[PDB]
Amino acid sequence: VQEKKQNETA
Amino acid sequence: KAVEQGFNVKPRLNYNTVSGVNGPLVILEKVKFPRYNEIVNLTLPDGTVRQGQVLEIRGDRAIVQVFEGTSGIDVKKTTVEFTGESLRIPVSEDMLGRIFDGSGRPIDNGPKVFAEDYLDINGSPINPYARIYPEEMISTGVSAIDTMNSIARGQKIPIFSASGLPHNEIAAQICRQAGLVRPTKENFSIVFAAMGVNLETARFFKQDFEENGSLERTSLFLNLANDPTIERIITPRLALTTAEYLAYQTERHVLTILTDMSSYADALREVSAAREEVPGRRGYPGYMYTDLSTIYERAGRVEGRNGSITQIPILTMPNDDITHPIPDLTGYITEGQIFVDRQLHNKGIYPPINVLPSLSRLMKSAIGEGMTRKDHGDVSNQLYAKYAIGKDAAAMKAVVGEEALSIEDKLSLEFLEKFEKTFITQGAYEDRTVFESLDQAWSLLRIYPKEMLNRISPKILDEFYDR
Amino acid sequence: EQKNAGGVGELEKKAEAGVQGELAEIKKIAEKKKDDVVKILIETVIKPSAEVHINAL
Amino acid sequence: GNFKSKLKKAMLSQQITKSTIANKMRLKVLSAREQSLDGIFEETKEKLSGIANNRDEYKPILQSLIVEALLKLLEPKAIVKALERDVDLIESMKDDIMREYGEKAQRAPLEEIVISNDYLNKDLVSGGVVVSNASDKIEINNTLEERLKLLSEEALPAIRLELYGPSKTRKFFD
Amino acid sequence: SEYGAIYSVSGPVVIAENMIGCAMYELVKVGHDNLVGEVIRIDGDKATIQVYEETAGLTVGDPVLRTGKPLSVELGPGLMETIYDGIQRPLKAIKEESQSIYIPRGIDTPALDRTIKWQFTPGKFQVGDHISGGDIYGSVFENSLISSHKILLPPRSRGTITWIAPAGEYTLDEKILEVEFDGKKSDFTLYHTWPVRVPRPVTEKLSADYPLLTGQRVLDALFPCVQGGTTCIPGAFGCGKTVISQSLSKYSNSDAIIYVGCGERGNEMAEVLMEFPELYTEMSGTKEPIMKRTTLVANTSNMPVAAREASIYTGITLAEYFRDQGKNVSMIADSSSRWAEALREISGRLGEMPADQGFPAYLGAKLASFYERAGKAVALGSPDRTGSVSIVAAVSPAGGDFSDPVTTATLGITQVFWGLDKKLAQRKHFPSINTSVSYSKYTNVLNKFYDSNYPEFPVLRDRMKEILSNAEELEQVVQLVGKSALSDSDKITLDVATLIKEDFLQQNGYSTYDAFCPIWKTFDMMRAFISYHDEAQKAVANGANWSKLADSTGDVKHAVSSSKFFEPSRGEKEVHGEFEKLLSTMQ
Ligand SMILES: Nc1ncnc2c1ncn2[C@@H]1O[C@H](COP(=O)(O)OP(=O)(O)O)[C@@H](O)[C@H]1O
Ligand SMILES: [Mg+2]
Repeated sequence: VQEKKQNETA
Repeated sequence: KAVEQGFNVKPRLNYNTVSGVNGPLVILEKVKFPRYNEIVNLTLPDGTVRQGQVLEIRGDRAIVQVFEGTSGIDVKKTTVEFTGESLRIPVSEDMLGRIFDGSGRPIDNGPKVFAEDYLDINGSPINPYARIYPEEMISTGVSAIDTMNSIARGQKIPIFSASGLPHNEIAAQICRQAGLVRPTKENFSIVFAAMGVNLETARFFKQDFEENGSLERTSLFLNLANDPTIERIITPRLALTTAEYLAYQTERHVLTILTDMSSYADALREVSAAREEVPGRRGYPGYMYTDLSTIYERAGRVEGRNGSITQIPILTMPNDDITHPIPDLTGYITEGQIFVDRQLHNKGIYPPINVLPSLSRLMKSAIGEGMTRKDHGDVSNQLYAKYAIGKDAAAMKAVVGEEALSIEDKLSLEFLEKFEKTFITQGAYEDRTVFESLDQAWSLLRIYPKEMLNRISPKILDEFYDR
Repeated sequence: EQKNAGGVGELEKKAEAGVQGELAEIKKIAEKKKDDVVKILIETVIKPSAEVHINAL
Repeated sequence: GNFKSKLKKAMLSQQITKSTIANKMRLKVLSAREQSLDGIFEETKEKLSGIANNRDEYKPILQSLIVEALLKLLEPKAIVKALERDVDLIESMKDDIMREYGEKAQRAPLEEIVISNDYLNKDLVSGGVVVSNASDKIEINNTLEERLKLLSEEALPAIRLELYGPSKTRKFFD
Repeated sequence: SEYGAIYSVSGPVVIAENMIGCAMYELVKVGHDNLVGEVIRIDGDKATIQVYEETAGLTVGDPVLRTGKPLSVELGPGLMETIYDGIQRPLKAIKEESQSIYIPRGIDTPALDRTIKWQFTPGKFQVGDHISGGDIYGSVFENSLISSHKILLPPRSRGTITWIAPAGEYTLDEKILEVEFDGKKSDFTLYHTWPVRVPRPVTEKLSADYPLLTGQRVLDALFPCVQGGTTCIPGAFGCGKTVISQSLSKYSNSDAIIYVGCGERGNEMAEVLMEFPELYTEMSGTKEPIMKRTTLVANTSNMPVAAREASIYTGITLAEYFRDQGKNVSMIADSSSRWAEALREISGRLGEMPADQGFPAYLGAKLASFYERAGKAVALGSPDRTGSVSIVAAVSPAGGDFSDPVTTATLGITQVFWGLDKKLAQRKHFPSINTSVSYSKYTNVLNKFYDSNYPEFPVLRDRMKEILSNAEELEQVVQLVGKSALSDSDKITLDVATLIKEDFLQQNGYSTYDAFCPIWKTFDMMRAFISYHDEAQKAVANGANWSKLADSTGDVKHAVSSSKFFEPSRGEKEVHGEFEKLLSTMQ
């Protein structure tokens, strides 16, 4: 979840 | 009247701008003023129409969960029409005695509902000041519930069961035998929602409503295991908006059961995973307490309306784990739980209700002087004390044998055998009155000497211990 | 005791006759108020609500 | 025990037959009510067709429908699908539609209105238009048939009050 | 203009555009229903809002109106005996105005009744006198229990009383004081608003040294709390976190109770509204409904998740306001884990990186800031008064596991830990307090209190802790090898511990004799049980058979056990007959 958020929505 | 505002035509925008389809979710790209929680109609290339709920809006983008599934949807020829309202169910008192999809479509070969109103399926939280505290005990007929986990009319108490266990039979018996201990001067209406159940489960419930003449008083919302999964996220709210309309709008005392509420959690996790949200325990949505509390708390009584909603969700605990997120968050939201036990079931007992994990939050106030009987609380507490001691005497005898457990432990072993095999054991269609069940409890506590019934005060120990 | 099957077989055509009163009442109510219902339906269909979205300003 | 169980089954069969007869009678009443409502809507459809066939009385309605759809779209350029009967009537009123959209939207007048060569199915559509975004992606089906279809659901509770009056048990309205 | 536009809506989180010139934690009216929300983050012209109502139906482009003010609570007369909606609006008035059983979306109702005439009486200040924040410039009679509701100047106000109203009946909107500071005159009525997110100032924070005497023997004796302390009650979903909370609200020493139900049942806030009026307190000298001094902050679970955060702020701010009047308030926050879930649900919908179990990295800071608002303090302004705010926060660990992020953080912050045991709650052993893991860090300071009132109390408490621990370690052996393989001393220890658990620690909270247990009764019962243990240990130490002595002294054991049943009504020295009728009838 953290990787998806950081690397897609940041 | 208010209904007069219905004579208005509101054209709908049909978009045809689908840009993605992954699992339950369809993303549509160029919406004009997208509206949150709005219901939309997706027309597929095949021509069939499905319904979806806008789960999120961002500028011109909308994310829609399709209840009937996204199979057959493409980005080119699939159109989406925005209705502009949320999901509203048509409600008449003619709904009673009818069968519907999990989406609320009739499946009894009857006509659509001639609505008296279109009520939003999300309802509105009841004003805590408008709430009445439930105190009218319901004789379920089952001694394990009436005498030790007594349910009040308007209470929300699920049945924590597991698989291979008779939780459908227990719920059917409760619906069949439920009634007030002291009648006010009428039978419950029943609202039955089924989520992801077998065909034989639905058939069992439907034919047991047939047999007892309570089907004319019943609306069924049957989402079976062969029906769309996401449609289970609306089934319990369409059934609780129909139950609510009877309960307050028509002032009908109603008992509404959300069978397989545990299955609804799986659909909520599927949608949440499709949205790539931050998960809670076991991958379930972090907002599952707020989603299960918007279903469980739509029960109770209100000040000026002579109607109530008594809710009995049925919930199968995975691996019989009560610490699993579903039973855990239901326990923190509901006012008790009837715990159907697999050890008792394997042991031949019916109803296999283990009263120790079970609880009724509204029993304290539903039992006592002038409304059930004076010995009801003390007898219940003493029975819990003696059962908890008989189950630890039986563990010490399993490892050590009878020769090294005290006399009180032997008395507790005797108490445990007769409690489970004569008091908790009870045939189906056997309706015991809260008073017969208290007399049988007194017969089982006489096994012990007046001096070790230490959880009964001397006044009660005096009048009932010697009869 | 099996003879009661015929008794229930005769229960149909009895309520089928009792319900005809309400069916006739439905038809009478329809014939009475249908013209008015159609009138409001027509005036609503041809009445235009030609207004922009509230947020469109 | 077997005899008692089988007699219980016979009694339950009797009761279930009674319940099923009652349920079928109830559904018969409901279906009669539904058929009455359907007849009302069929008469309304016939009347709408009749009005749509009256050109002089139909022109203001058609203009209002087109302007309403354009106001919902709020697009600079639009396409209008209409019955081949009305293409000529719509062509004579494009300037009026553009000016009316401009004034009612408090915005610059509509830039351009195409009239689609794909005409509405005259068998099913009796009047009105379908107004579409310039790209043909977003559309609004402002037809008399679609308007009546929407009203048949929005106005159901009002029609039930008109026909059968208030319900005796609904004590609390909301 | 003040109107931004809704850009995105997701659950309770609304991102609005054109919101440049917006302050953090500023209230906003979202949509056409004017839903109340708070700007939680600002990013350029985009402001993220947590809406405190249901966001269903919110459209992109809907207006968002700045209010220029933070989430505030109205403080003044008319605050006790009332129940509020998470935010500071009143539920009874809401029902009376909407005439429905629901809470309308965006309904606006003044928090304090503005039609009730309050009997103001001015204090010790006159015209030309200097007034600063916290100064009691008058008092109104609120109810027979709260007979003098102090009227304090707002904490951040100052100046020379240009005018002070005379004694008489004034509504909340009528001007009561005029005060000139730098030539500018300001007007003060009977109430004032305070930001619920800013802690109320005090002159100095004192050291909590007086016990918070609940009615519970286990909580009073083994794990005591103090007035101004912080305690947490983690437990599973049926072990009595809410029954303990309500019993404390009923029988605690606190002069006022702020009962906050953050994401709980609406039948548990209804029972409090039904029983507290029927329950009375003689702390004022006469039986006055405990509800007269107890206010509520009902925000159930079906109610917006973002208002579970505004429910905890409102409660602690009310307790701080009433501590600023010289009162010893008790905020009972049931549950703190529902406010943490609301911040986990806002954070998740808000995009920033989740922590161990999806919670934000700032959950611990939020909890610490909340609990740092509790304490004993000297109130700002004169007359010189001292107050205290205790916090009793029920934590609801996911699955009953105390390793949870919220439970671990609270245990790090709070000083008392009343851990509940699910197994004990199933046997109906109530309170189901886990003596093995529960701790109280206030036992050291309370020494003074005990040295002044019950010198033997700490020693007896330590003895009972030792006996209970020994019996916990020993019952495990007996469960496998049998009781007959133990020493007579070990069997005495087991019997004593069982008696303690079943008669001293177990307290039926819904009876007449054990709904409340005063400290003198607790001390007497503790002495009786410890003396019985000493008598048995001596009888076996100098030579005796415990197996037969149990039969011989069966009635002495029965009397010690039945000490539980004495009615506290016959207060103090009539029950104290047990000093001889029990400690001299035997032992
Ligand atoms: N001290 C007590 N005395 C008697 N019954 C209690 C006590 N504490 C808890 N209970 C019982 O336990 C039930 C469930 O506990 P509850 O108060 O809801 O706490 P929680 O919120 O932790 O589940 C209560 O409804 C009540 O029947
Ligand atoms: Mg709780």
